[PDB]
Amino acid sequence: DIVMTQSPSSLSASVGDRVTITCQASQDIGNFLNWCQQKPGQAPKVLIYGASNLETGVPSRFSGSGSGTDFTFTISSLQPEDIATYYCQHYDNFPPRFTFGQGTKLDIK
Amino acid sequence: ITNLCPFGEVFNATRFASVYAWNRKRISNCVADYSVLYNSASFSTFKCYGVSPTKLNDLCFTNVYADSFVIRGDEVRQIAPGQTGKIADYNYKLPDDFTGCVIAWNSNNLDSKVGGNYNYLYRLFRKSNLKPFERDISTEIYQAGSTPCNGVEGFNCYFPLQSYGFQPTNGVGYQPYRVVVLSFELLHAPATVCGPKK
Amino acid sequence: EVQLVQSGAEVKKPGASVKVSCKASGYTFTSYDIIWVRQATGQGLEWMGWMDPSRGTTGYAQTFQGRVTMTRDTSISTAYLELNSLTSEDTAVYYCVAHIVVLDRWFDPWGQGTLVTVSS
Ligand SMILES: *[C@@H]1O[C@H](CO[C@@H]2O[C@@H](C)[C@@H](O)[C@@H](O)[C@@H]2O)[C@@H](O[C@@H]2O[C@H](CO)[C@@H](O[C@@H]3O[C@H](CO[C@H]4O[C@H](CO)[C@@H](O)[C@H](O)[C@@H]4O)[C@@H](O)[C@H](O[C@H]4O[C@H](CO)[C@@H](O)[C@H](O)[C@@H]4O)[C@@H]3O)[C@H](O)[C@H]2NC(C)=O)[C@H](O)[C@H]1NC(C)=O
Repeated sequence: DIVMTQSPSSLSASVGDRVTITCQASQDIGNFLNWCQQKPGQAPKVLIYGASNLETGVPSRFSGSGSGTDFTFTISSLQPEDIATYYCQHYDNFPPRFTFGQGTKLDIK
Repeated sequence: ITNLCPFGEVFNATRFASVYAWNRKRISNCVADYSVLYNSASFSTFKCYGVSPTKLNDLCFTNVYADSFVIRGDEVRQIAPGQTGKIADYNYKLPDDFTGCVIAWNSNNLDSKVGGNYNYLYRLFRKSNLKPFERDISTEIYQAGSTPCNGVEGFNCYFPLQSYGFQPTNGVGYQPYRVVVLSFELLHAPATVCGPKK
Repeated sequence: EVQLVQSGAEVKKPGASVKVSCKASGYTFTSYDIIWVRQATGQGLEWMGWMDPSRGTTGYAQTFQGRVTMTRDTSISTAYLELNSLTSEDTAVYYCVAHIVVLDRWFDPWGQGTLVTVSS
């Protein structure tokens, strides 16, 4: 059973700073990872697909790197609209099994 | 006549049939638009035969066929006229004077499974070669000479279908690929599919 | 363009059955798989199941296998999720989401969700 671990659980950073969130896979999943965001109340919106490619229409600030077991989600410059929770999302193909991490909230000081 | 052909349906299908069961679709009575297909950069391979990729929009086709299935990556060039090999000889063979286009794009994100795919089958050890454009779905045990079998497996009595081991961590060589090779009749009959024009 | 309009919030007594709808538009409904995910108050997303709108084949997580039934109606292009024997811990927001296949890519348009309240 694939188990993901997203850290840190929570963090704060002033606007415009570079923020990084790590996400470790219990078992190797190649690059079947996506990064999703949850603004308060709104439904999840997938931000990064493939762990490297940015979803169409997203600002270029967001980025994703890593592979194999560990992945990194990076915001180059924080902005007020970035307040939201952020989730890892590993997916399998034939049984469309979705597995999510514990999430992480961004709060500007 | 004015319609949008179901190229999206065949290309944007969730599940493609196995190579031994290569799915076939017939498209006619529509106005196709190959410009979108040609200009897309996602396709890893777009080699065409008999018709240059540029001027497809300028041709009226009697009737078009779309053959879709999956392939174990590296040996994608194996699908071509003349070219021989395992799957070409046993699963899917094109005629030497074939006219049409061959498409292929990496689909690791769409086919491979974390533990193992074990759901795409290709035939091995067929009695004889395979003629161009013919289906083969029989699942009879193959006798590799010597004594015959009766619904039994064993020495020289292998199963004819073998499954792939697609996984995310397999290397580009051993990653799934989807091929939707097309076919144009060019029979000079009353045209049914033609490109956009006034 | 793609919309996943969903039914409004509902309140049901414990042990009842809830039938949540999911309206989809802007794409061929009976061509791509649809899945469901519940987020419980104070907990992360949890994946419910999957339902092919064409063949009707379905699959569920083992944690609650047998407690749900996701039907469909291709005529109106709406998916349905039926959850029977509701309980207090079942109070969660359910997000119907299609699994669209762009060329060698999964595109996931989610719905606004539906908050289901189990109480007396
Ligand atoms: C497989 O599906 C792909 C995704 O298509 C979407 O999802 C499916 C399920 C349907 O709901 C479909 O309606 C959705 O669009 C599909 O890729 C899509 O292909 C269409 C064309 O067939 C593209 O539309 C054309 O886009 C270009 C450029 O678009 C840019 O801007 C938009 C603005 O939102 C961005 O979102 C894009 O990413 C691009 O940056 C337009 O120039 C073009 O306009 C011309 O055509 C229209 C008619 O469509 C005319 O009215 C105009 O006058 C122009 O002549 C189109 O609007 C669409 O962008 C594209 N989506 C993506 C994400 O790439 C793919 O084609 C399907 N498979 C195959 C084999 O086609």
